Amino acid sequence: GYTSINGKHFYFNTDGIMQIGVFKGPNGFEYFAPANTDANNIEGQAILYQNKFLTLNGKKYYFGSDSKAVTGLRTIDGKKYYFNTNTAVAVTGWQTINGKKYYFNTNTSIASTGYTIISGKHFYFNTDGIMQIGVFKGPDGFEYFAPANTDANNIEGQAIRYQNRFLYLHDNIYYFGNNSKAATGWVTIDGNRYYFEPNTAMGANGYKTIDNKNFYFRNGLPQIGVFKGSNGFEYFAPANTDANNIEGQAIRYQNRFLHLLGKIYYFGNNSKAVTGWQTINGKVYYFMPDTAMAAAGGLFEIDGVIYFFGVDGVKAP
Repeated sequence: GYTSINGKHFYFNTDGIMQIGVFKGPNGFEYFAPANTDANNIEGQAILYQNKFLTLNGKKYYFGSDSKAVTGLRTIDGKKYYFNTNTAVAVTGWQTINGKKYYFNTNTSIASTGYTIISGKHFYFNTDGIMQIGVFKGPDGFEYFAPANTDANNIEGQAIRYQNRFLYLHDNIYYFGNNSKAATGWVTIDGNRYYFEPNTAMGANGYKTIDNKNFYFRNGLPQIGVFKGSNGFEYFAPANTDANNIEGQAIRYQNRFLHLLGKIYYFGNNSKAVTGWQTINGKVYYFMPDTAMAAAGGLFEIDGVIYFFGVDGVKAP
């Protein structure tokens, strides 16, 4: 093979016959440049191919900074290239590399990415080209790209007909319609108005504001209780409670109590629930920092010292 004899570059095949072109070595594939090419080089010698682009009667490859034959998955000038990593020809198509199933276009040798329809089956890939298991956006909506053998069992990475049922994956919550596609926005599913991230079908969790109105969701659904906000603790009430709001819609609620489901709170003028020791009506209350829920029903340890409260939360001294 790459056997230098008398200060040259002698390459021989399996039976040992001279070779002409670009052949493999301890450094890599090098061009046996004719005479002359660089610094008066001999015939069939390899020396310098510094930072250019090579072609050999059909095959091609890109060269990098170190003058040596660079190979692998690349992204030069915003352009991705993948020429045979350890050979002169080309390797594309599915390639399970270290657990990750990458795919490479058989035409342009570029790591196909995003919602791509391969062989009549549309998979999904991130910007790194890695196979992204999960629920991602398509021209027709969000398709669940499930593991191997699922719905009328399939292959790992192929969307499946996932109809009229919720997806838990895992903390993430979704819901698919009849069209097998995920739901987005405000969706009454079995009587219950949900809301799904238009950007990721993610059933919304946490504090939210939509069309000038605040809601505190959890698992797609707006929640009913006193939860924290951008301005502190607000009451996210049922529909109709005040100014005919909708369920779990924060509401103006100033200077007054509310008994909500075996918990109790105080709201002030601003319409936020209070926190820490507080004397209302000449009755001492302590409402938890992180809950606003009054301490009641009994013994509570507060700042290292324990207090007994009544069912109504008033500290019995």
